[PDB]
Amino acid sequence: GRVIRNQRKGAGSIFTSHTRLRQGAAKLRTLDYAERHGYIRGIVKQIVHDS
Amino acid sequence: VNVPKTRKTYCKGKTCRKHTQHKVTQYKAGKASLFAQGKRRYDRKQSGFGGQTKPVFHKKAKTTKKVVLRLECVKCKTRAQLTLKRCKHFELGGEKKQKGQALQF
Amino acid sequence: NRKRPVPKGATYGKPTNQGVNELKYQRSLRATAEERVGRRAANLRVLNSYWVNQDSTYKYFEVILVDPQHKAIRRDARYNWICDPVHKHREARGLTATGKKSRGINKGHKFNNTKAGRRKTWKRQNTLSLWRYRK
Amino acid sequence: VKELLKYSNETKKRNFLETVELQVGLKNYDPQRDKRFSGSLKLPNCPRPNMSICIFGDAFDVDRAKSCGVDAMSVDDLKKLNKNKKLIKKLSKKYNAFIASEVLIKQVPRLLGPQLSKAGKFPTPVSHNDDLYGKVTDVRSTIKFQLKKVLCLAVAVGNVEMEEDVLVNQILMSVNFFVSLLKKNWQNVGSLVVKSSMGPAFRL
Amino acid sequence: GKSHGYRSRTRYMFQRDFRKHGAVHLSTYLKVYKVGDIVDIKANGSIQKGMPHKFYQGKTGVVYNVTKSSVGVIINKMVGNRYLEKRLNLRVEHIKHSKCRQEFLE
RNA sequence: UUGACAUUGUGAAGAGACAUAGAGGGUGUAGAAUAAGUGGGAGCUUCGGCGCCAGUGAAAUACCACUACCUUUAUAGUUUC
RNA sequence: GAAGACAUUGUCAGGUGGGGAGUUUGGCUGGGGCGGCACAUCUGUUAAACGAUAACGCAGAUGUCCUAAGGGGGGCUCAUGGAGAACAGAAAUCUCCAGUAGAACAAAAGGGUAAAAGCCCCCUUGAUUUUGAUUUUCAGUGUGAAUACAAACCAUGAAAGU
RNA sequence: GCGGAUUUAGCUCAGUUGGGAGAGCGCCAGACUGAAGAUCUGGAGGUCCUGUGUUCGAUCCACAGAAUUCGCACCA
RNA sequence: CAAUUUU
Ligand SMILES: [Zn+2]
Repeated sequence: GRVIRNQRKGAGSIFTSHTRLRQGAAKLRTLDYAERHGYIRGIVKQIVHDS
Repeated sequence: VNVPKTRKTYCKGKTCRKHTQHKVTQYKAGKASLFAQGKRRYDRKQSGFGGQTKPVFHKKAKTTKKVVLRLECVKCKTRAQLTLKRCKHFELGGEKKQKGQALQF
Repeated sequence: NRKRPVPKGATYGKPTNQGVNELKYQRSLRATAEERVGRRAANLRVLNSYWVNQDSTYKYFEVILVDPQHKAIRRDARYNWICDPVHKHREARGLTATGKKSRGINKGHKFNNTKAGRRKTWKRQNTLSLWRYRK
Repeated sequence: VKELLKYSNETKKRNFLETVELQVGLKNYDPQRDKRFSGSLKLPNCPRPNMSICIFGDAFDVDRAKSCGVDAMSVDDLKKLNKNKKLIKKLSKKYNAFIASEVLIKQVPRLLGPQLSKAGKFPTPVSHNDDLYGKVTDVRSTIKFQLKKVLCLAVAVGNVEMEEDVLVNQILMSVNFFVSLLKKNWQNVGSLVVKSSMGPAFRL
Repeated sequence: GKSHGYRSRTRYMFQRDFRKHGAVHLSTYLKVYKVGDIVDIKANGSIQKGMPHKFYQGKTGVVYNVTKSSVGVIINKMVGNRYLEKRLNLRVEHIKHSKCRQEFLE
């Protein structure tokens, strides 16, 4: 028959995400010499709503 | 049906050419073959894609299949062919059809 | 092998050529290592190749190539014949021995349907040819 | 050729310490099975004996009973009837007359075990009365089929040399090489054992 | 299906001609049949061997062959738009001499 | 999805089978025995064991080149998971 | 940093696979399906006295059975019914007497058969071998079936012959 | 068509080296109490798949065959 | 530990 509804999600047609609000890589520190043999402490500046 | 043994028929040969005395067996047609000729013209053609060239056979109607008797001889160990009629229970041993006196009641 | 392209693998024909995953590319895989080396440098004439190494993914080859313009080859008449303009892109018309045997060219009692190319012997044997006096 | 030089007739006459002679049992492995199709009959030819001491224990209606002193010595005619339950067991291989196709239920019935009258499970009787009956030193020791393995072909005594033993094991092994065909397992060619009762030998 | 056998519609064609249910009467087997004379076919129900088909009933022809206990006749038969010679082997019980053409002789 | 082969190298542990010096299981009545084996039948044995003799059992006995799957099993040898 | 000769990659081999691909989905017929098979055959009848002759006309049948229920030879006569015998009876067995088939012959219905082609006893394996001709459907193509033969060898009979 | 599996008391279950017929329920009897109703013992159990053959000794083995079977294989 | 009726 025709292609099926859960097979048209596999090509980025209109089924992609919505991206101009999602405002950052939500990923933590790239491991370094400091995070293995001591510490390096930082402050927070603000918290924001995600998208 | 009942068929008795030893069936002294007209042998042919080239040693006697008259009635010398045989013994009877039926047979089986054996394995089909590998490395024959007509089979080599089947697995040359069914190779590859496509598949199933030559017709298979589904619609069957025969009950029995015309049982046949090998008449194998004694004097020179030749044999011969014979074909009586078709038979859906072919009793080959002894079991002499006697005068049935009582009929099992 | 090669995989005929056929979107999602449905060749839309009769089943005699229906499959896709073991069709095997009737010209030689040493000969495919020149069109993707001739296009890298189109200004040089492919002489010949030879096998060198073979892992499980990459049949390595070399290809000997000659500058047809470097005038030590235009002079010095032992190899000036490749400067001739019939031999331009000498591979894809099937001329090196990589491709000679892919075309299958020798003579004998074996190679009836190919000894000048398998399209001439096709063409000369089934063109009806009629004389003006009807023989 | 598997017995040509030795191990039957040359290095057997070096270890003997019995003054009396020796009667050679045989060891060999012929595989046939419970499939009662290919039994081990057709006892072979008989050219030469193997030191008979047994004295045969039957009665005779033979045409040769007028002159039954040539090579045998047992002359009692058939009309002994009621003298066989327990008295004589000096009888393992015997002869018989052709009359005993008729009466032989009578001297069987309770003496079933120790083989003191013949029956259906070991019939001898022979009508060939010149070769087997005129050479009575021929002890007809059987190669009769038991359900696994009876290989009992003998050769000679401890006084018989090599030239006399050119014929003895070579054609009398006709049992295991005429019955043995496409049905047969092991030993289309053999794995022999050659010694009677006293000393060592070689199991190739 | 449609039944057209070999003895088809021969209910009354082969009966024993009532009040003559018996064996053959022996003035039948003594006269001889040399080739070159007219004979005709009247069927014989008591015997079975050598019997012709029901069409050759009352039809007549000449004898071309004599055998151990049978003779052979030729018969013209309409089939479409030609006639055929037909060859048929009848045992001697079916066949008599007809009195048509020895009037022509006498 | 599951096998084999190749890419694919360098060292050890053991397991089961093929494989071999081989060890050794057994229902009455009688034999002698209270019995699975295979046979010629007489002696070899410091013994006189049965003497092959009858003694009686399912085929003898003592005895052997070993005739039972020669399993119950430790061992050198193949391949081996 | 992990993972390390296993995954991965390539070739071959089974399994899974309407996710796809290609293709069919009988014929007769008082419309078509459905019911039946009248599609291959056989008996009688419809059939108008050579033959041929139709309907989803009529009443039925077959896709098997048989070493004897084949072959031969020899002895006997059946269905019934009447007269009589102890248990014996509507139904047992034994005589006598009438008895053209009114009985039996593998299987549908016709035809046929009486010192038999039926019912019993004896002897066997012609239910063999080589190849041709002929008949009915028939275009006078073929399959199937049958018929008279020729040459061999057998069986049976005492023999003619089968 | 190949390769393996089953066939019993009447229904339902099962052991037998190959030197014995294995348990319950329908039916019938008896007992135990004051009568029932459960409970107890005994009686009525067999072409024992149908055979054939084997070894000293077949309800059980070897080979063959009829009802059911599960996988596998399909060129008239 | 089995156990329930009895005009
Ligand atoms: Zn012959």
